[PDB]
Amino acid sequence: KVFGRCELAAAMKRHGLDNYRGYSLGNWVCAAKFESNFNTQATNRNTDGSTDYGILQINSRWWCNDGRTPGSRNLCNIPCSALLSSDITASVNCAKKIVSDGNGMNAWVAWRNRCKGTDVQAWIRGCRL
Ligand SMILES: [Cl-]
Ligand SMILES: [Cl-]
Ligand code: NA
Repeated sequence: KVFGRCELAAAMKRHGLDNYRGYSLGNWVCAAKFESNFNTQATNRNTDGSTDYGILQINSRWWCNDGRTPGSRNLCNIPCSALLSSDITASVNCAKKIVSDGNGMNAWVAWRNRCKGTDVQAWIRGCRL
């Protein structure tokens, strides 16, 4: 599923990501935008042989199991494939865990480089929320 921008914002809010750990909805939307361009099926292989999955590019290195990342953890306790569904519940629950781990949204490099300190509100502009 490729979400629309306001469509995703509402899905994220519905799943209680808005202001989760103090991050406004616009941050989460910006993060989704630059991580997967809102596409729930996005996968990208990392140089270390791990793979990032889904709307938030959750990394098999720590967070999910894909069965091909030697020596990795599955800290969200899910198949990385669940991170690729139309329904974003699993991506949301697992992102909540990532974003609590100590570093806030800096765990997402696209957020740090492209969202952090920008006009993140604009991502939810015009949305019926
Ligand atoms: Cl593995
Ligand atoms: Cl923080
Ligand atoms: Na893993």
